[PDB]
Amino acid sequence: SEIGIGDSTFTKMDGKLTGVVSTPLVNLINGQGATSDSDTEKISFKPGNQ
Amino acid sequence: TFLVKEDSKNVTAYTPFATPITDSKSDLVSLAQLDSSYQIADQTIHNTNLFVLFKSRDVKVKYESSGSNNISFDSTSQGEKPSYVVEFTNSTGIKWTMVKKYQLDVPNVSSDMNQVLKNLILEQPLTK
Repeated sequence: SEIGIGDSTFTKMDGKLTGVVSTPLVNLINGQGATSDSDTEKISFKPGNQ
Repeated sequence: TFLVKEDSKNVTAYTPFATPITDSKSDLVSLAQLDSSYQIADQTIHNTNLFVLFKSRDVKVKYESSGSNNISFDSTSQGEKPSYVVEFTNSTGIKWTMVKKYQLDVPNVSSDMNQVLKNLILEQPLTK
């Protein structure tokens, strides 16, 4: 492992793996697990009426 | 922003998109430190401040042909309710605060004026 020759670690995934949907923020297998993003939930625009 | 007279005492502010501003409905009669018998007669905007005329439904005035003080409020009948003009301003939304309060006292009567008044007669108002 010190020379860079080794075994890959494996994470089990339920169901049938077909692809991945990768954005500059997220990589979702089969496009599952899409969230609102907790950081920007407290930031919004002032409505035009007010 | 626009101002709207909701009733005889309250004023609500509205945005340029025709939406009301929340917690803007102000009772100007109360804010002007005037009792329930008072209602807003006229409003105007000068400088940036709101100028409001108030007049009571409980006002009672007297005319006595004798003396020096011929015209006066009927204090004895709980009608000593003179009119007032109040200047209001924004300390903020819209929060009104009283600047100046001016009372409208009864007219002064001269001996020369009182000689006419003594026998002055008036025709009942024209109606619809």
